[PDB]
Amino acid sequence: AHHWGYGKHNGPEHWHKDFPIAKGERQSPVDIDTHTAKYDPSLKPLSVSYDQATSLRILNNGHAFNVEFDDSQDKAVLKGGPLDGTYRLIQFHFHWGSLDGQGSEHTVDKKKYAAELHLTHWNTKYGDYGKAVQQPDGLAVLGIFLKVGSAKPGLQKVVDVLDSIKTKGKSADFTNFDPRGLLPESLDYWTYPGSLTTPPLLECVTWIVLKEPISVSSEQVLKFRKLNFNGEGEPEELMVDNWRPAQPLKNRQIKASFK
Ligand SMILES: NS(=O)(=O)c1nc2ccccc2s1
Ligand SMILES: NS(=O)(=O)c1nc2ccccc2s1
Ligand SMILES: [Zn+2]
Repeated sequence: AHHWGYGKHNGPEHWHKDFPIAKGERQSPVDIDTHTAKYDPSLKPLSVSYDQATSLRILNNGHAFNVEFDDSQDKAVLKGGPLDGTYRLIQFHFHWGSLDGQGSEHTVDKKKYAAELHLTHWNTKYGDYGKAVQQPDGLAVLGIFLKVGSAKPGLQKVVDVLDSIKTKGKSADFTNFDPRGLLPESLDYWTYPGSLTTPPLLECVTWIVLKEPISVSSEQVLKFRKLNFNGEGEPEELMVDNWRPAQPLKNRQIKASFK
């Protein structure tokens, strides 16, 4: 069974042994070289339609925590931008560091942010998520950088429930959470074709990475770092540095929605 992680013996540099696509042609994350990314006037504004989002549950899955949504019909969806069709929000999660100077998966001119939020959506033309991940245009992940400064008010409900899901396999009710409270002001973005950043590392993602980071407080991110990778009663391994480093860009272009 799966025994990959972010530890000293099963981290990203080992993943290729069980998931050979780890060395593939469209792996994520990547460094976004802002001077090489080209403005594409053909890109549209993103349409983030989360007014009818139905959050359900929050789960510590042993590598991050997922806030899960009802994706049994079109409620919270992502459209426009580089996308054709409609992508349904299934979950969001974060990647973060042991200290503020690392944690993001994507980097910007080699800068690492303290954390990165991933809002994961699947293309409804494929009927279910499991079918969508088998397709090159199956998923759209909206990535948002976190820097440490002022608190993010809309994040606080998330951080206050974390004490109740400290260890792997724990979950809690998490209804009526509004993910619009996690967005920055601007929806300017970069986009490129990539992959899932944890196993199975499938090359099924259109990445949309917002240029504007959100600000969270030191106290908020410190609470992320109190989570555990381990299960209940097991030796404590703090859930920190659950990020994959930048992968080779290979034959890919990163496009900018903005001049
Ligand atoms: N999936 S993996 O990163 O290749 C992996 N690494 C390790 C290390 C020790 C025991 C089992 C596994 S499975
Ligand atoms: N970190 S991510 O690319 O957004 C992502 N990776 C995976 C892997 C397995 C299942 C869901 C997701 S969502
Ligand atoms: Zn992620």
